[PDB]
Amino acid sequence: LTDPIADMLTRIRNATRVYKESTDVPASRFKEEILRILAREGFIKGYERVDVDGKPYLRVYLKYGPRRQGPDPRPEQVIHHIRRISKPGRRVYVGVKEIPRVRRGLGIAILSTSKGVLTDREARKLGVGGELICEVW
Amino acid sequence: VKELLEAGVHFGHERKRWNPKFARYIYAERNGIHIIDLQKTMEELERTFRFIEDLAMRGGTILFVGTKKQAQDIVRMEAERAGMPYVNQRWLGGMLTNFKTISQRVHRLEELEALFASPEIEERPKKEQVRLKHELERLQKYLSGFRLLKRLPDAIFVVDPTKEAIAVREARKLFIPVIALADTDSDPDLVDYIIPGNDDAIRSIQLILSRAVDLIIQARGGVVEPSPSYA
Amino acid sequence: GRYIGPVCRLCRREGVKLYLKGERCYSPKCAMERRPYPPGQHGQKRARRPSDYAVRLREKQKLRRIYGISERQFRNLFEEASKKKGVTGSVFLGLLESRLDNVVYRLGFAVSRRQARQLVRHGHITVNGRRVDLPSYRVRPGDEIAVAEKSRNLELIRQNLEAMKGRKVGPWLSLDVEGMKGKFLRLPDREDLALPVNEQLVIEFYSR
Amino acid sequence: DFEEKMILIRRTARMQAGGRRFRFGALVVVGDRQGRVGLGFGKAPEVPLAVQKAGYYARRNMVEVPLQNGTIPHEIEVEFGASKIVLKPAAPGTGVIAGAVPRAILELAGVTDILTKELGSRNPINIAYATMEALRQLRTKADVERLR
RNA sequence: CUGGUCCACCCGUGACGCUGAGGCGCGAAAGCGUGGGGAGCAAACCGGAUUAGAUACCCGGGUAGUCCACGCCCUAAACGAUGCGCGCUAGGUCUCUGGGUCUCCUGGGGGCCGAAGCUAACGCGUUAAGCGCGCCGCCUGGGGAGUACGGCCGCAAGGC
RNA sequence: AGCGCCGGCCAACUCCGUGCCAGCAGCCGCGGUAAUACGGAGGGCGCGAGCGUUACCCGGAUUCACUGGGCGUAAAGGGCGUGUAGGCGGCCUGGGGCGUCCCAUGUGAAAGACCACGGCUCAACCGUGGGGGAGCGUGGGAUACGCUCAGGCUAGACGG
Ligand code: SF4
Ligand SMILES: [Mg+2]
Ligand SMILES: [Mg+2]
Ligand SMILES: [Mg+2]
Ligand SMILES: [Mg+2]
Ligand SMILES: [Mg+2]
Ligand SMILES: [Mg+2]
Ligand SMILES: [Mg+2]
Ligand SMILES: [Mg+2]
Ligand SMILES: [Mg+2]
Ligand SMILES: [Mg+2]
Ligand SMILES: [Mg+2]
Ligand SMILES: [Mg+2]
Ligand SMILES: [Mg+2]
Ligand SMILES: [Mg+2]
Ligand SMILES: [Mg+2]
Ligand SMILES: [Mg+2]
Ligand SMILES: [Mg+2]
Ligand SMILES: [Mg+2]
Ligand SMILES: [Mg+2]
Ligand SMILES: [Mg+2]
Ligand SMILES: [Mg+2]
Ligand SMILES: [Mg+2]
Ligand SMILES: [Mg+2]
Ligand SMILES: [Mg+2]
Ligand SMILES: [Mg+2]
Ligand SMILES: [Mg+2]
Ligand SMILES: [Mg+2]
Ligand SMILES: [Mg+2]
Ligand SMILES: [Mg+2]
Ligand SMILES: [Mg+2]
Ligand SMILES: [Mg+2]
Ligand SMILES: [Mg+2]
Ligand SMILES: [Mg+2]
Ligand SMILES: [Mg+2]
Ligand SMILES: [Mg+2]
Ligand SMILES: [Mg+2]
Ligand SMILES: [Mg+2]
Ligand SMILES: [Mg+2]
Ligand SMILES: [Mg+2]
Ligand SMILES: [Mg+2]
Ligand SMILES: [Mg+2]
Ligand SMILES: [Mg+2]
Ligand SMILES: [Mg+2]
Ligand SMILES: [Mg+2]
Ligand SMILES: [Mg+2]
Ligand SMILES: [Mg+2]
Ligand SMILES: [Mg+2]
Ligand SMILES: [Mg+2]
Ligand SMILES: [Mg+2]
Ligand SMILES: [Mg+2]
Ligand SMILES: [Mg+2]
Ligand SMILES: [Mg+2]
Ligand SMILES: [Mg+2]
Ligand SMILES: [Mg+2]
Ligand SMILES: [Mg+2]
Ligand SMILES: [Mg+2]
Ligand SMILES: [Mg+2]
Ligand SMILES: [Mg+2]
Ligand SMILES: [Mg+2]
Ligand SMILES: [Mg+2]
Ligand SMILES: [Mg+2]
Ligand SMILES: [Mg+2]
Ligand SMILES: [Mg+2]
Ligand SMILES: [Mg+2]
Ligand SMILES: [Mg+2]
Ligand SMILES: [Mg+2]
Ligand SMILES: [Mg+2]
Ligand SMILES: [Mg+2]
Ligand SMILES: [Mg+2]
Ligand SMILES: [Mg+2]
Ligand SMILES: [Mg+2]
Ligand SMILES: [Mg+2]
Ligand SMILES: [Mg+2]
Ligand SMILES: [Mg+2]
Ligand SMILES: [Mg+2]
Repeated sequence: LTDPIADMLTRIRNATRVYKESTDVPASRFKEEILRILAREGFIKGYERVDVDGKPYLRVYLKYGPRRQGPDPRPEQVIHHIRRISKPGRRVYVGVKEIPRVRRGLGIAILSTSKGVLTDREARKLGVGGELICEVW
Repeated sequence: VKELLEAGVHFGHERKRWNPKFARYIYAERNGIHIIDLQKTMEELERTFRFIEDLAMRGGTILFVGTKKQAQDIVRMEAERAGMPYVNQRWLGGMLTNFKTISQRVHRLEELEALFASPEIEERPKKEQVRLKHELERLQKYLSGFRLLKRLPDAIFVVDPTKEAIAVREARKLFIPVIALADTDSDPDLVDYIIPGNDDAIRSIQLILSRAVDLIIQARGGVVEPSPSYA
Repeated sequence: GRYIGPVCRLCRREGVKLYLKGERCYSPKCAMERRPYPPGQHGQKRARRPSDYAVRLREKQKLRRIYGISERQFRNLFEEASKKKGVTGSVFLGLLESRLDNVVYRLGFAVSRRQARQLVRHGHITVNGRRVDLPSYRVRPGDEIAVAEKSRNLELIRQNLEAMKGRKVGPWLSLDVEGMKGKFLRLPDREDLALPVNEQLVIEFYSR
Repeated sequence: DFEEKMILIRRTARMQAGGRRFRFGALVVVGDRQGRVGLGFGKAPEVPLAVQKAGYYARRNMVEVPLQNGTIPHEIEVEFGASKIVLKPAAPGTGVIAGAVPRAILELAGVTDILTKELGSRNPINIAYATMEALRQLRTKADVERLR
């Protein structure tokens, strides 16, 4: 497996699209810190470190909207959109002045900085940049 | 109003001819058959009836649909009692989605009801008598429970959602909420108010539809005692 | 230079009176009053649906034709507005307004801007004292726009000064008859003018 | 009542022995210039009936666009088939910078300030629906906190 | 004599991995060299028909070749017109081959039908053409043209 | 006061003459006896000491696509392996701080451009002040991620 991060986000995107309550992703002290942001900002209900066949995972509790009126009652997503920015194929790094404004404020950019994993908003606050991990809304 | 030995009547059916969205409403699979968790059937009969109740005491119509041979007769019974419309026979296309045009055919039904209520001529040529009557029976044959419906129902009750997916579709296009009894050959998310039970046993169709009607009359003005069930 | 020809055909093509003459503009001898249909052989033929492009051309031309201004000069202002802070549509009208010859006609010294030019051009107008014969002088707030001393005694300006005694002048301007001098107070809010122009459609013309 | 614009009215044809036989198609947008738009495409044996039918469907299909000082809340990109529409928030002076098709929709919707771009197939019909579904996915600061 | 592969046991190693410009090998048929072999078949070729004509199709003949050894050629509708590896996203049914507590379940493979989703449509859909990461190859209007020139390969044909 | 245009793109329509001729033409296309498309005319549209043509650059062209495309059937998967360089790479702990990020400081000439103001009656042109920047040097800091070194692991891989 070549990108653990991209893998996680996709495990999520894929599940959210058939409306699973949760999904398991292989555990990591870096992936968690990202989940810590996904939950805090209310994209997920949250996560808990579980175990499958002796091996550490992160069970991720997914969140959606109301049932709907019309022929397609499938609720709206909370995570409509999540995608790698930086990648192993091309590391993407921004300085503070060039951190993007996701979706006109309504979305976030998680980034990894030397002050930990932050959002665009938070990064601007401590005034640091870093590897732009991804974008969510 | 609910009863608990529906076990004595229905507890679902069907082998792996299922739909996997129905997973949540299922206990285990026995006789090479999907067996429905009754305790879930319960949680639901309640929530459904609460919807059913609120609709009678506001005096809102309910469209009853079931045409598989099993639920065929028992809808003519149970719906007539609440005097609410039904289709027992063939489900004509566009009954909701094209109401005003479909219905323009009930005025023809009525028009024959008059024209045969005598006279307005019987010096109409012999075959013309015979001709028009045949038409009359025909309209009657499909439309007999439909005419009661003079406006789009505020809700609809279906026996087999799969079998009557057209119906569910037309309602859904209109925002007309759908209540239905439905076994494992069916798609759950497609129903607003749901009765996860056998839909092919005349036993089951009987319990579920009757208590529905009974709950209808009871919060409508009156109460009644037993109504016809074929042994 | 500027348009300098039959000026009634302008109004007729525009489907609206533009007050390009002065006096005869208010009479029933006005062209729009007699033939409110486009100049030339086919004016009475039933108009067919103007295209979008068509529409925005006319609204632009109309605004332009009002000021007697050349298409370049018009452009250069607009572009100026597009670079300048605020709502371009407002600022554009504002800058169109700050033209000497327009200011002069707005303060009533002339019956037509077309006459308000020849006045400025023939040096009968001045600003803050000093003479100005430039129909394009960009007038700022605070400016005293007066008739020339040696021109105060002239038949035509007299006749025209006599006509303003109590007719009220826009909120952005003050006027002192007898003193033959007016004053430029501020740039017009759009409401302060009510020209038959959806100025938005002008922006839309220049973004193609 | 509603304000109404005809975007596209086209003639099509089908073959038969003895000749081609025509039919007309009417793309119409309909709006209140204050946040409510509808798109309808309607066909009939003749031009006006088609326009009428079109306008009819339009009303039978609407969307509530969440204006904000005459601009949309956020950037939106939508693909409908091979057509793509780009919608981007613009400040007061900007105007509507767009081609006719998404122009007609955004203006009659009461959008007064936006930057747009058509990418991919610029077939009017497909660009039309693509602009609709685009608007229809717009979310407000509220809409979002409420969701999350 | 010898390669690949799958299963079960969960015993050993401790990221030893993926892809891969070049390079190297293998590469249907036809074809080529040297030597065999040659029943049937059969380019070329002779002849009979058919037909307006019939350098064809159909009929009677017939040499290379088709076969073997060794060395060349290196193409193809060499196709799933679908590069490889990994992870993730409903199921129904038919089947080959394992291991089970052998009703049934669990692997690895081959088909069909389909959830979501994709898609210009046609169609694809845990054997993805879905959702994603890595690396490679390739495209950028039709013709001229896979031609010319050059270079490299080849006995030639011809190949790149 | 001139010049281009008035079939569609594209704003501007009628009469005569001509008759697949003479001719127009940027693309699509006009002309074969009722041409808004040729030539003249009236009229109209557009600009105006200018108007138009030719040439060339960027744009429209997300049509080389970093932003921002693609390859079953539209152009596009190498005939298939093996593998060199390269590109890329699982979980946990530390050391270093190369990438990366932040602060300071030097440099980043003048003019030009951008915002303010002001001088030539305006402007063009010109003057005074202001705002910065990427990028490189220096000093100090951070250590999530990528790197590197070091020590562990077993879910990848390989072996029994
Ligand atoms: S008269 Fe005055 S208004 Fe009427 S046409 Fe001539 S200029 Fe225009
Ligand atoms: Mg990027
Ligand atoms: Mg059933
Ligand atoms: Mg000039
Ligand atoms: Mg408009
Ligand atoms: Mg501006
Ligand atoms: Mg006016
Ligand atoms: Mg006025
Ligand atoms: Mg421009
Ligand atoms: Mg909304
Ligand atoms: Mg499209
Ligand atoms: Mg696409
Ligand atoms: Mg804003
Ligand atoms: Mg096109
Ligand atoms: Mg072991
Ligand atoms: Mg390999
Ligand atoms: Mg190679
Ligand atoms: Mg070969
Ligand atoms: Mg051979
Ligand atoms: Mg051979
Ligand atoms: Mg040989
Ligand atoms: Mg022969
Ligand atoms: Mg012969
Ligand atoms: Mg022969
Ligand atoms: Mg032969
Ligand atoms: Mg033979
Ligand atoms: Mg022989
Ligand atoms: Mg030979
Ligand atoms: Mg030979
Ligand atoms: Mg094949
Ligand atoms: Mg294969
Ligand atoms: Mg090929
Ligand atoms: Mg490859
Ligand atoms: Mg690929
Ligand atoms: Mg098996
Ligand atoms: Mg076995
Ligand atoms: Mg195989
Ligand atoms: Mg299988
Ligand atoms: Mg096979
Ligand atoms: Mg299939
Ligand atoms: Mg589908
Ligand atoms: Mg399957
Ligand atoms: Mg495709
Ligand atoms: Mg070419
Ligand atoms: Mg060659
Ligand atoms: Mg060749
Ligand atoms: Mg050569
Ligand atoms: Mg090749
Ligand atoms: Mg021109
Ligand atoms: Mg033009
Ligand atoms: Mg026109
Ligand atoms: Mg001649
Ligand atoms: Mg003629
Ligand atoms: Mg022309
Ligand atoms: Mg002509
Ligand atoms: Mg453009
Ligand atoms: Mg480009
Ligand atoms: Mg170009
Ligand atoms: Mg790209
Ligand atoms: Mg392309
Ligand atoms: Mg091809
Ligand atoms: Mg291949
Ligand atoms: Mg090759
Ligand atoms: Mg290597
Ligand atoms: Mg490396
Ligand atoms: Mg690592
Ligand atoms: Mg380290
Ligand atoms: Mg460093
Ligand atoms: Mg610096
Ligand atoms: Mg400088
Ligand atoms: Mg000055
Ligand atoms: Mg300066
Ligand atoms: Mg700058
Ligand atoms: Mg460290
Ligand atoms: Mg190590
Ligand atoms: Mg392992």
